[PDB]
Amino acid sequence: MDLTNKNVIFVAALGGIGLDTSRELVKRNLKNFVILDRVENPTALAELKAINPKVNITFHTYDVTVPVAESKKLLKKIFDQLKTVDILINGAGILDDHQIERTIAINFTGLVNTTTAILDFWDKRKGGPGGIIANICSVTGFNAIHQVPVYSASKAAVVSFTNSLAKLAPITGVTAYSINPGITRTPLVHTFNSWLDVEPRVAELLLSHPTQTSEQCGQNFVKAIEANKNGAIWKLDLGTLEAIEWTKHWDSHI
Amino acid sequence: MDLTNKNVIFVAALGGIGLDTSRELVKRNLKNFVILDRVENPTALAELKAINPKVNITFHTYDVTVPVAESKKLLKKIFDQLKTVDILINGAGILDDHQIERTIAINFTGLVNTTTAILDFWDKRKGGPGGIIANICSVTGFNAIHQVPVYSASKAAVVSFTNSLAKLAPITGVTAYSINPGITRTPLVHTFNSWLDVEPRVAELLLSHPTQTSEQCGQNFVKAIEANKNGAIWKLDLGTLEAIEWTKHWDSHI
Ligand SMILES: NC(=O)c1ccc[n+]([C@@H]2O[C@H](COP(=O)([O-])OP(=O)(O)OC[C@H]3O[C@@H](n4cnc5c(N)ncnc54)[C@H](O)[C@@H]3O)[C@@H](O)[C@H]2O)c1
Ligand SMILES: NC(=O)c1ccc[n+]([C@@H]2O[C@H](COP(=O)([O-])OP(=O)(O)OC[C@H]3O[C@@H](n4cnc5c(N)ncnc54)[C@H](O)[C@@H]3O)[C@@H](O)[C@H]2O)c1
Repeated sequence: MDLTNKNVIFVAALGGIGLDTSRELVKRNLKNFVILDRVENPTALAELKAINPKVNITFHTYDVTVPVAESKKLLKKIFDQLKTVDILINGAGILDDHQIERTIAINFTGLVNTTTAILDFWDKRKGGPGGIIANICSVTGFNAIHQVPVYSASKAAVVSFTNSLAKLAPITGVTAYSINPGITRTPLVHTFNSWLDVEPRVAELLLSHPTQTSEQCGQNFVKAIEANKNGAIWKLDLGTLEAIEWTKHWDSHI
Repeated sequence: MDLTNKNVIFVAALGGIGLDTSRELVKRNLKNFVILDRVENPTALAELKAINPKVNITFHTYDVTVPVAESKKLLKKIFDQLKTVDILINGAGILDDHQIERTIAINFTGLVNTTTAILDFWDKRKGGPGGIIANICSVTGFNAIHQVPVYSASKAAVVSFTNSLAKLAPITGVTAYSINPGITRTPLVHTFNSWLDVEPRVAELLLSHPTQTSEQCGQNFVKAIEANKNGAIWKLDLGTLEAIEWTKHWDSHI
């Protein structure tokens, strides 16, 4: 994927990983960069515009917990305006195992719903051109942080969902791959709640081991986008980019 | 685990796999078998009761999508009657990828919430006796049926959650293991809805490959319960019982 002249929608572009990925994206000479996030951040918008005045950057308020119809309404308008969209990045996430329902709603259900919505405009069975989805999952979807079992389980769900999307690409025209950061220094991880307070010290302990910065993560994220490998399961950990091989424990044979 | 004289709560005990498992459980001379299901099944309830009239079988209507506090109220009623509960089996599930929110609510969120509720009675940090949780997940949580990506993702989530519960046993006193059936001739797999109708004939296709009987599955289910291995990931496929080894792609170090 040569990002030159492409149109990208990024859900949750303005958080820690999001914004460092966005900084790198706009260095690539996109035609349109459409940010969908819960709250507007004018400072970050100014920053992106200063990095590359050539990119047309637009913002829309978007909360992934809205019903699928509301996502369809917003996406319909963006597709109308732009005519085409090349890539959707689903980046929304929270880390708070005191918020069981909301963790699941944001990290799993919301991602599934934005995906379901955009298929209205991309699905080749409806006359669309197909497209590409990059889902921000997590290494915790491979192997949990067991002190945040709900968070980790929500990420295991979206790892699986993404794998399935990629296997459905011949039918829908929509390829997909997962972006799975290891521990990355952002507001997500500095202080957070463990399930039933099993480990009050969970952030302190987690951060006592090697990590990466959001800049490193963002750099490797855009490299993964540029590789453009349907079904890839990218690990972005300790400043490197690696594709992992999913174990075949079982096969449906369909 | 010697089931003799034990007290078991089984959520979703009278459906396809649940009922054969239930038949095998009550042959083992439980003291109490408490069934919590959304729908009454008098015929099924009568058969079970007749197998071993000595066993006390109690049914309570239970919807796993209710809030945690409602689950706690029901569990308090059961604990007040029984005083102790040895095993909780979480078996609720639907398969219908036209019902995205409800799939996630039943298959993932509800299992998490029933678990969260029973921890109030078992958590050793509050003076509880600990306990055992058997979660009915699915081989699809290892490798999806990609034509039902939402179902499969919900199952990946509960495989992960169960792994994490087991790792938390030192803290809570609550051991756990997953039971992961392969394709089993039962009715969930009768005619079902694929995500965005990518494959109208998933059931027909699944059954065009070797499968197992629900009798076979129930027999192996009870063997797994008797093995009582914290952190086991049991595959119940093609008539066998096998513990699988989870791939270590990443480690939190905590
Ligand atoms: N930081 C890490 O170590 C790490 C590791 C692996 C995966 N992740 C994932 O990366 C993604 C970004 O995390 P981050 O570390 O930058 O955290 P962050 O808190 O800085 O950013 C969270 C992002 O999600 C958005 N978001 C949250 N709730 C939303 C909602 N209801 N609707 C729309 N957007 C919403 C926020 O506005 C923000 O853009 C998340 O999916 C997170 O789970 C983080
Ligand atoms: N059948 C298979 O091939 C297969 C394979 C692997 C895993 N599973 C899992 O095994 C478990 C049982 O599957 P089955 O084949 O017996 O299907 P089934 O449809 O025959 O049984 C489903 C059970 O879940 C219960 N349930 C549904 N919604 C509920 C709710 N809201 N609250 C409480 N209970 C609810 C139903 O009452 C029923 O008892 C499910 O978790 C299923 O996902 C099935």
